[PDB]
Amino acid sequence: MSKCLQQLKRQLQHFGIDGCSLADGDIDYFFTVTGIDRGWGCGWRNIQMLISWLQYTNPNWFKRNFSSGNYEINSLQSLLLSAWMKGIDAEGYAQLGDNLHGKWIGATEVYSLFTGLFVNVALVDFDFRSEASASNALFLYVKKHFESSNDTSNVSPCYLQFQGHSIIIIGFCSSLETLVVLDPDRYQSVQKKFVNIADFNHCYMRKKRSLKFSQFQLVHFKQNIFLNDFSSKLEVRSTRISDF
Ligand code: NA
Repeated sequence: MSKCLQQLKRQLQHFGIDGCSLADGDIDYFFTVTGIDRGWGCGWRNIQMLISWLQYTNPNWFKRNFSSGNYEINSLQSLLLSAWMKGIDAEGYAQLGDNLHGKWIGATEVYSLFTGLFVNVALVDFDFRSEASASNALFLYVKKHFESSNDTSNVSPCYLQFQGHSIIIIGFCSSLETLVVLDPDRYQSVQKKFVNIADFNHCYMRKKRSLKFSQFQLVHFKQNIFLNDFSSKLEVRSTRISDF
């Protein structure tokens, strides 16, 4: 689904869901297919969505990195290996020699790949004893991330990781205190007409009670989106938010 922020804004207005702040620019939706890349493709599909956001917001960066406009998963395997070979992620050598096809990837690989593309990546680690506290801190940070009063084009989507699954956060809904998300493992519940608000919510909204995890990893791009060199970003350094 191409340019899915324009249509999603219309659906939010149609269902009367107020208080939504979404990422700037636009984004394409990428999804896994059951019996093909379902169960390991989610992280790769989420990287594809983040690439599409960069594509809409800086075409020059996109032309420079994807000369044929091709960022299929095979292109991403080259970029991930390239980042490891350039010294990004101190522990990246531990995955040299693996098959990159079929490989589950996480926030560290998301950081490594985009850092190798000279993208300025922020990584936030939510690590709590209390499950309620973890979602409280996460939801507040994400809510503040998407809040913007001035006309900007640098509010990026977020990659959210929990328990091996990952999704893209494209906004926050303050009337419901829910994440607005693009989940690559829920293609079956998108490719049809939404008539009831309940089906829309199950697809695009994540309440705190739907994310009963005590650990989250969050990746997004910074206000200064692009780097001149990643020599200072070789080590994966996250900011840790915790109650212990
Ligand atoms: Na803005």
